[PDB]
Amino acid sequence: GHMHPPNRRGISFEVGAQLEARDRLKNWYPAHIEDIDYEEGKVLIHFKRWNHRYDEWFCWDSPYLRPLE
Repeated sequence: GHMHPPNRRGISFEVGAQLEARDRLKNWYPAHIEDIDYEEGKVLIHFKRWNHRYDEWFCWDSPYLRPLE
């Protein structure tokens, strides 16, 4: 019952792909897609250099994801 990833300009939904995301404190940082959950339509975000215990799942339609550019 996979759902289909959206088509978003400047974002590739692949493991290892780069983008920017806003953390819980509402700051944007560069990030990489660690995993993609086709089941629930989410992506595990790893912020560069962070301890991986701080990785966060984001709905892939999330406004708090955006391209590197």
